[PDB]
Amino acid sequence: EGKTMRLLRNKVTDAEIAEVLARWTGIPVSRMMESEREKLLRMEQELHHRVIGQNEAV
Amino acid sequence: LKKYTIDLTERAEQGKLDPVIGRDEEIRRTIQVLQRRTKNNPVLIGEPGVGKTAIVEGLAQRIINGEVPEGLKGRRVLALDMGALVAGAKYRGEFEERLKGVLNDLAKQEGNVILFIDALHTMAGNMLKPALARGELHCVGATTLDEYRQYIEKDAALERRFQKVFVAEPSVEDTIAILRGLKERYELHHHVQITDPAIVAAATLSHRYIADRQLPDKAIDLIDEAASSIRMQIDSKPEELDRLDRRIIQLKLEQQALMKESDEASKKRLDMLNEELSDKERQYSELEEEWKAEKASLSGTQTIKAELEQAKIAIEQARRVGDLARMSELQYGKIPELEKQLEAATQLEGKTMRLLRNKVTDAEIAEVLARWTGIPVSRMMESEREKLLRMEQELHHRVIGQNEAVDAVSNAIRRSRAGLADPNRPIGSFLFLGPTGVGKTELCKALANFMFDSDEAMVRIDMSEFMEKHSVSRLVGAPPGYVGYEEGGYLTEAVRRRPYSVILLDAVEKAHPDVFNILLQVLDDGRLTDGQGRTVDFRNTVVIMTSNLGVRETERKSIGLIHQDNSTDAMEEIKKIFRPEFINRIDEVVVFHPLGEQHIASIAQIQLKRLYKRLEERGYEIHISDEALKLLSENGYDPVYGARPLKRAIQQQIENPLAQQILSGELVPGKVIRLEVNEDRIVAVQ
Repeated sequence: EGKTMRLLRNKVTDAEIAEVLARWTGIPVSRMMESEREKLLRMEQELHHRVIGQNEAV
Repeated sequence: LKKYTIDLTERAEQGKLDPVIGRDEEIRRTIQVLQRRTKNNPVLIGEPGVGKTAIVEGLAQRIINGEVPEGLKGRRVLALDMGALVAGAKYRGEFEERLKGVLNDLAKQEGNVILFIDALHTMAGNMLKPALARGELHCVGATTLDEYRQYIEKDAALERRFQKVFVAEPSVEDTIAILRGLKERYELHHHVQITDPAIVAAATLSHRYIADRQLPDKAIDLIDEAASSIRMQIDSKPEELDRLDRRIIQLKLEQQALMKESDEASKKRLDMLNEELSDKERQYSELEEEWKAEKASLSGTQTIKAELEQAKIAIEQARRVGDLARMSELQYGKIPELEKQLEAATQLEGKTMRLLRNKVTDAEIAEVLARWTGIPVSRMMESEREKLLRMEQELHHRVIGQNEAVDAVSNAIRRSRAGLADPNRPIGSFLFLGPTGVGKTELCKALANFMFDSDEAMVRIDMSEFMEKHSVSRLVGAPPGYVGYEEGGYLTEAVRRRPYSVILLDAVEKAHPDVFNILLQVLDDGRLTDGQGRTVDFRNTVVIMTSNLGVRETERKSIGLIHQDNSTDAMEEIKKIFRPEFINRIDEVVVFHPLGEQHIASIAQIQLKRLYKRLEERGYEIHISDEALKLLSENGYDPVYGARPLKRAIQQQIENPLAQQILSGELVPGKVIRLEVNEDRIVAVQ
């Protein structure tokens, strides 16, 4: 199974456990795989869409 | 009378009774109450566990030992058995058939029978009244304090009849006497022995610590559970026996692995395995032979235990019924022979018993108790004076800094626990000056963890906390008899976990002089009459009182300069603002200071120890320089609060950029980080 099991992996990891818990509690699961810094570096402007200005507040 | 009532002449005559010890006051009060012409149904205020049924067993030892007075002799006392009265009831209503038949024959008996109701509070209620009120019978009762208070006072003829007797739980040496009087049944029933300091330490320490359970009840739990532990583990085979048993069963299975062979010349090596098998079988046979030798000592002492209890029961029944030749026959004759070879049997266990230990000492009590409670046994092996003189060492294990606080506060605690103040005071009469966040809560956790054994033990009071005059009514909750029996007092919660407390009475000077008088009643008398009026013992409470008067000059006078200067010129302000009575109350004046330069570096690296472990789990190791942590320090050193924007400037100045640099991909894990030295904004470099 180390050689010919290309598609399926029968052994388990901790990332599956964190994904089942993330589907449970309703926390966003996409903090790791989805690009977090691409929207987190523009949190200022995403707030500027409705709360514009206030540089020290953000 | 017969089929559903039982004469206590033959129950006390049969001797179903445990031995009793010196129960004078309650039994003589029972006599004089039972000689009243009416209300001669005495009710004993108490709970079982003081031995009220055993006090009745001892009044039956004063009937059957003849020690009752002229009033209560000749009376033929028959006990009701409701557990016998349930017999013969199939269709609905035959228990009260046989119960009112008991009212028939105890109605015709007309005073001959005193009744004893085992568990009086079984005895319904409208139908127990007319027979006693006409006078058709004669009884005695017993019940719980709270059950009694909800029992007599309301109804007219019920408080006419049922009667109060003070029966209580004894002091130290009397429970010691009860365990001495019961080590007959303990030793001669439990295959154990009992010495005197086990009884004294049991009744004494059980008297002192647990104010919950009963005496000698919890000592009966100790002798009963632990004595059966000694009997049970004596029944077990010793330790070298089953060490060798595991080794011989592994060696026999390996010999079976050696006998089944395919290649002969490689697998016929097992000769040395066979001679080692023979040697270990010889040693195991000799050790289990020693176990049977101790079982031979226990065989002879077992049958002489049986004939021993038969012999002292024989001499006591010889005292009772009175055969002439049998009394002197046993007195000079059979029983001192069994005393002498009883001593030879104690030497038989004194020379045969090597592996198994027949005698019970305090160490097996420390086994059963050390697996009862779970508090560390070293804390009982600690004394007070040793953890007073060696307090600086373990205070310098966890907490860094505060030298004159540990030494001078340690002088106040050595004086306080030594008794060098007024013993009508609380424990620590302190006065602390300094800012917040330098370790006051950490000092409460450290002292709480050392002498109080908890990382959970502190409640703190700033004077703006103050839950009000109504709030003492809030911790009593509803008055008793209203809604809220589900919770009642949260006193039960915050005092469920901590009966003591370490309290951080912040800003004592900024409070009102009424808090100089309420807190004067705190420092004096070792107890405070609170806002409700009752008072609770502060003598088991360290009254740590902190303050924030002189912040800036204390934040300066920390490095290089002596700190007695800051203490004494602080007392130049304390003498003006206080009365000299408060200066008389506290022993010394301690002022906390923000730490020195290398110790500020210790503060910042300890606040970064969370980053060392949070990151060493994820795979990052910082080796932060003193200069990057120094830019954390002097970019954190705002003279407003002290070290409180220092965490704000560490986590905000580096760690939010370090979360952007670690979480963006600039810092690759598995590599050692050194927080380097660039421009004043700090950027981590791989």
